[PDB]
Amino acid sequence: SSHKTFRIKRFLAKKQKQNRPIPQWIRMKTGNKIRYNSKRRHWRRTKLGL
Amino acid sequence: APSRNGMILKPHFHKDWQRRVATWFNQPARKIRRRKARQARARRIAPRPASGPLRPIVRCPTVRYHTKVRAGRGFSLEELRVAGIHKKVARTIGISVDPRRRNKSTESLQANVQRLKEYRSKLVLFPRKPSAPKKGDSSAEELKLATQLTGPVMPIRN
Amino acid sequence: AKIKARDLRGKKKEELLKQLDDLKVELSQLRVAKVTGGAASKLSKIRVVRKSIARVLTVINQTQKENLRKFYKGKKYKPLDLRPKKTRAMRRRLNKHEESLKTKKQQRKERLYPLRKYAVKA
Amino acid sequence: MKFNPFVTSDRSKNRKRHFNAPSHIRRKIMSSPLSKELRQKYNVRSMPIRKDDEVQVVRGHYKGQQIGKVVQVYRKKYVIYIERVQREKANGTTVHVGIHPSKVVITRLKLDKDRKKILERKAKSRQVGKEKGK
Amino acid sequence: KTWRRWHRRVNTTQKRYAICSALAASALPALVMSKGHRIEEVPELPLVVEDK
Amino acid sequence: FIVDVKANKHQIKQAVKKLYDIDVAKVNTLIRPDGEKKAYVRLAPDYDALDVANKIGII
Amino acid sequence: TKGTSSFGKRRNKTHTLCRRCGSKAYHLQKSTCGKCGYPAKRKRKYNWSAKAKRRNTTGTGRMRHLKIVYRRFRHGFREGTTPKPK
Amino acid sequence: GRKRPVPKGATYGKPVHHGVNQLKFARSLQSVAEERAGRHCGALRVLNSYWVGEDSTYKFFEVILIDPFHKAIRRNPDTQWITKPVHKHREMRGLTSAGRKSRGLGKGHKFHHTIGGSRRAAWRRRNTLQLHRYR
RNA sequence: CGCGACCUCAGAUCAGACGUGGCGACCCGCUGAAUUUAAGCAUAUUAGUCAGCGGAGGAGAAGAAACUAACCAGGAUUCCCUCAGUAACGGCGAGUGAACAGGGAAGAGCCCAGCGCCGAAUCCCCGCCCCGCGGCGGGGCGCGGGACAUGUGGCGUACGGAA
RNA sequence: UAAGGCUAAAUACCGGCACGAGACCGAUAGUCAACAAGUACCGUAAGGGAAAGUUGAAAAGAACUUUGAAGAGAGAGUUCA
RNA sequence: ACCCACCCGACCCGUCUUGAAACACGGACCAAGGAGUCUAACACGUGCGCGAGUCGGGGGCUCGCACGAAAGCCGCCGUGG
RNA sequence: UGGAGCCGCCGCAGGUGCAGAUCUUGGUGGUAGUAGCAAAUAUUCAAACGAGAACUUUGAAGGCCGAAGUGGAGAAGGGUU
RNA sequence: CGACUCUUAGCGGUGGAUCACUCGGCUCGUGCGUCGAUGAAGAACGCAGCUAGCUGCGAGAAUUAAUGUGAAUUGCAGGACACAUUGAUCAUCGACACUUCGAACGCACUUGCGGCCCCGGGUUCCUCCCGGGGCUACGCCUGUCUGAGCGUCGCU
Ligand SMILES: [Mg+2]
Ligand SMILES: [Mg+2]
Ligand SMILES: [Mg+2]
Ligand SMILES: [Mg+2]
Ligand SMILES: [Mg+2]
Ligand SMILES: [Mg+2]
Ligand SMILES: [Mg+2]
Ligand SMILES: [Mg+2]
Ligand SMILES: [Mg+2]
Ligand SMILES: [Mg+2]
Ligand SMILES: [Mg+2]
Ligand SMILES: [Mg+2]
Ligand SMILES: [Mg+2]
Ligand SMILES: [Mg+2]
Ligand SMILES: [Mg+2]
Ligand SMILES: [Mg+2]
Ligand SMILES: [Mg+2]
Ligand SMILES: [Mg+2]
Ligand SMILES: [Mg+2]
Ligand SMILES: [Mg+2]
Ligand SMILES: [Mg+2]
Ligand SMILES: [Mg+2]
Ligand SMILES: [Mg+2]
Ligand SMILES: [Mg+2]
Ligand SMILES: [Mg+2]
Ligand SMILES: [Mg+2]
Ligand SMILES: [Mg+2]
Ligand SMILES: [Mg+2]
Ligand SMILES: [Mg+2]
Ligand SMILES: [Mg+2]
Ligand SMILES: [Mg+2]
Ligand SMILES: [Mg+2]
Ligand SMILES: [Mg+2]
Ligand SMILES: [Mg+2]
Ligand SMILES: [Mg+2]
Ligand SMILES: [Mg+2]
Ligand SMILES: [Mg+2]
Ligand SMILES: [Mg+2]
Ligand SMILES: [Mg+2]
Ligand SMILES: [Mg+2]
Ligand SMILES: [Zn+2]
Repeated sequence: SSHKTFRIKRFLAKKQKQNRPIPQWIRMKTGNKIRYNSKRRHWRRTKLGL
Repeated sequence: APSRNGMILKPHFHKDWQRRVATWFNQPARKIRRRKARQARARRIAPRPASGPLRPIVRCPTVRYHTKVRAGRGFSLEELRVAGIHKKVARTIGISVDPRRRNKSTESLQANVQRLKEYRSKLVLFPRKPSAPKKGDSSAEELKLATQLTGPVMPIRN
Repeated sequence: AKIKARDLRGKKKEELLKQLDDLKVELSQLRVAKVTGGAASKLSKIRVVRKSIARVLTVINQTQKENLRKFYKGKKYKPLDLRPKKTRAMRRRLNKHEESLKTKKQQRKERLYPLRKYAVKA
Repeated sequence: MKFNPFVTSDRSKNRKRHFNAPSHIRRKIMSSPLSKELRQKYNVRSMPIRKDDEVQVVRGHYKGQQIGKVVQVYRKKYVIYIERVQREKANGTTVHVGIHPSKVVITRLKLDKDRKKILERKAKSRQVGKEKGK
Repeated sequence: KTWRRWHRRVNTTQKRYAICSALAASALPALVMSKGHRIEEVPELPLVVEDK
Repeated sequence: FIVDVKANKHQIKQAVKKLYDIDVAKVNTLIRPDGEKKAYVRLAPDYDALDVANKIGII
Repeated sequence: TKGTSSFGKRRNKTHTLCRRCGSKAYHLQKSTCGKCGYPAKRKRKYNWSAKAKRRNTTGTGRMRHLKIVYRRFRHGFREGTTPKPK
Repeated sequence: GRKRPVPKGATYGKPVHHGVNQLKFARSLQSVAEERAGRHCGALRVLNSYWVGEDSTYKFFEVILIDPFHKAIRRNPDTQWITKPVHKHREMRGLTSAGRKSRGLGKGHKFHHTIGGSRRAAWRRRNTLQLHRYR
């Protein structure tokens, strides 16, 4: 909005940190079932806890 | 709809009864638990009868049962008074005492005095300390039995 | 290289602080070095220094709190920290002496009419 | 049979217990027999295998009478890597092939103090049981 | 449901009758052999032994 | 710098002065959309920033 | 107009993040939640939503105090002692 | 008494339940009195109450309360039963002399409902299909 | 126009304590439907059941007869088997529906007020010492405070009790 | 013998911690959920609520040569396959 | 039993219906899933045991149950039905 | 073909046999390379990059929005665009 | 023969039935039966050398101490350590620690405003200013201090 509270800004920050894709060294771990992050949120489609 | 002959019968399954069905898959597990707990209690009350205290003889009520005789709840005060056992003490030697029992007829009374007398004969009161004062029995009747009595103590047989 | 709990226990209070400071300094430089590449060889230390820092701080708090409960062991009113936490309800049980207070009437009863060890059939 | 009513004998329970076992417990699981030679000497059937014991592989492809030194113990993978027990990958690089500890025999132990005290404890219990049986 | 009538209760004499019937045919080599038991070389069929 | 989010400019100023034996003209904080309070710290003109920068490691 | 054109003017919000329960259900005008009833001293739970009941029972979260209490109890609520040292 | 809290009348339902005016609470006023004294002084543990008068509009009562954690109560053995945590909120559970009376329990033929612990418990006993193993 | 008792009331970030929310399978107190059945429906039934509110404990509640009975009488409470789909209720329709006895599981009984006697013989908190201190206790010593005669403590409570 | 009070035990336990078992289900079953599930996702909100197990004994997961911008191939190789 | 030919025969199933190839409804195709269950009470029939009796519950005695939460026994054998 | 368990007989037990339920979940056709990719006047030439240009970029021309703008800035909403 | 169409079979696709597995459920049982102002449950935000999710933890943040164990952890790095030494790694968990909301407590929910005591820079108690620390919810009980009343008395 460009007029944020601090509460909201911090919320957004964490959401922004969560988006990154898996580190590829994770795929090489021993008992690995994970191939892709599957919790990736694109701003244009799917619109936050808000 | 009824079809040709049968008891015009009323079942009581109109409330939500399946919400309150009470199964019995416990029961074996229960039966054991009681039994362990029973054997533990014996072992705790070491030479004392497993039974409990001694209990009076007593006739049932009503015309129906009338003829039979059970164990009652506890010996009346008159019965203790006549036997000559102080009521407060009688509890301490394993004699059941209720005090709410009347005593109408003298046939039921003298029988129940006789019971207590007999009990007091065949009772083995241990002394408080290993050093032996009055009342406490001989070390003969002590070594020869610190034995529990299995089953109800002096059982009533109609 | 290794900072152990072992040795720190005996050390003087001012000496423990200098050591913490000197680790806090060493942590800073590695954090600086993590930004500017640095080297894997440096970026190990950062974990090590962190835990040695904790090892120091821990020893200090253990020493401060041991001394503290020496100081109150005897006094009736003592800080909530130093009072023994068991479980809310368990800190409202009866006192351990208060729940074995017999009434004189009950004591007299136990004196006059004690349960006796007895057996039957002899 | 097993009569102790607190053990399990339940496939799912035993396997879950196994695969989700914690390192120190895996140490015990990853044990391996001594050579008849040592079996005679120490009075011990078997021992928890360790980083640099000397060892024969008894079964499989690498089954052989050579005595390779242990290389590492991958307790996550329930496996040990052994000196010349290896295989050339596509691009020439050697790769330490896993052998399960139980399909191996310890010819030479790596004796430290603690390993020494372990062997003293196991031998003593064995001889107590023989004395009880006699 | 749990309260399916799982357990099944049998008259006591009948239970005994069965147990007598089984005993009686633990004799009879034919009935023992037919039940599969290789009892070819056994010395006597109601096989009773010393009490050591 | 990156700074702890709870900090005042007063605290930062005091920290920067304490750690690097330095002295500050002014601190000028913001918050990154990421969460880490950044701090631009103008040093007083007796001091050169590139000189301290070389001291602390960065360049 | 009742539909698509009117979805156009959903410019402003009813609820925000409640600060007890965390849900985006704190109604700004009412200044209550409607999830935990925030200002309300006691938590909101209803016996009709058994699914809702389960979504934030105890187990659900960290149980950071409660999980070490269970351990403490197990071994016997011993306090202020150590194991025999080396 | 107790008028039925429903808007206007509008106890929508079968005209058995249409009543709103002439109907009467289960507990007594004296119990309500205790319950309120109990509510207010949470630490305090309601022992018992008595009556001190009545206007048309009000009744008056006097609820005896006790600190369970005052040493003079704690250390006196004959009272220290109230300091036990089963006796938290007696009045709320229907356990003072007053709130006992609504429960409808006494020995003898004039009761039977409440021939387990309480009213609810007897119903519970009487409406359990005991379903035995062997049947 | 004071000073002093008490009574009833305030205020303290006064000293020291407690209560608040949670969980809710089981438990205690309230509150309380309507689908439904009756081949319609209004009493009835569904049901003192769901939802609603309150309060607990490891269990809760109950409990030591203002009881049963009508016998040659039983003798607190709880639980099981039975009583019994019985006595009874009911548009006497649908439907609903206990108890005593009897046999078991268990088993344990007690305390006040009052009435009286006893120099309040009682209690709480201070402070100093010795022990003990991770369930704040013992013992001693203080003209150190207060509660209390508008009644604390010992004896005693119907099974009688006191002298 | 009412209008004051306390009391263990046999009794209850679809919540909790910790175990044991099964003539049960065997991935459209069995819990909504064998998996990063009360997750993703939807709804202003109360609330709603999925799908989804399996290379091989071992990764030995295809070096190298060649066609193509590449994805893709053709040979070669690994594997008992 | 695969295909083809020819002669004769031969309307599409399910269903409700007096009457369906119907201008009556359901049905594009394939896979997996998918509906007379369990408890209680009654009645009659049949099988077995005992028989003017019969009965087993409930309880108890015998075990840490591996198989047992079985099996066995009870002046409780009959309070009681 | 597959690669690790499975069946006959005598008894017992059941969540035991599908074509239909505008049945449930998953998959696949014919329809079909069909309908369709038509609101708001407009494109053209050369070059660059590049494997590759109707669509990128640069230059040149021709056009439109025509300051109640297809321009220049905010509010709310989005949340890194 | 030609194309197309239909049928059957071979092989290949599509699709994921079947079968075989099962660190999951479902049911029955046993024992125990423990949350919270000493701050619960729940929520938030943080914390890894490379880590997004799940988990684990709390600015001592994939954990500190202690005790038991006795060489690993391992996707890669890097390292440590002398694994003849309190000693890697797991387990236990009694010591220590435990950010912010939350019954939730200085008052407010902006993360805004405060008061009162002490400490360091600031002063040289000059109050300011900055930083740190400790207090500052409501209700209620036992006492304590200060009181109020043409409430009931006494003496003056
Ligand atoms: Mg959008
Ligand atoms: Mg008995
Ligand atoms: Mg007394
Ligand atoms: Mg009605
Ligand atoms: Mg009355
Ligand atoms: Mg509460
Ligand atoms: Mg009707
Ligand atoms: Mg009808
Ligand atoms: Mg109608
Ligand atoms: Mg009714
Ligand atoms: Mg309810
Ligand atoms: Mg109770
Ligand atoms: Mg009474
Ligand atoms: Mg009775
Ligand atoms: Mg009958
Ligand atoms: Mg009724
Ligand atoms: Mg008196
Ligand atoms: Mg009571
Ligand atoms: Mg699946
Ligand atoms: Mg599947
Ligand atoms: Mg499923
Ligand atoms: Mg499958
Ligand atoms: Mg597959
Ligand atoms: Mg499959
Ligand atoms: Mg194959
Ligand atoms: Mg019809
Ligand atoms: Mg017709
Ligand atoms: Mg037809
Ligand atoms: Mg026609
Ligand atoms: Mg039709
Ligand atoms: Mg159709
Ligand atoms: Mg099928
Ligand atoms: Mg018949
Ligand atoms: Mg296989
Ligand atoms: Mg089945
Ligand atoms: Mg089908
Ligand atoms: Mg076209
Ligand atoms: Mg712009
Ligand atoms: Mg073909
Ligand atoms: Mg599938
Ligand atoms: Zn909320």
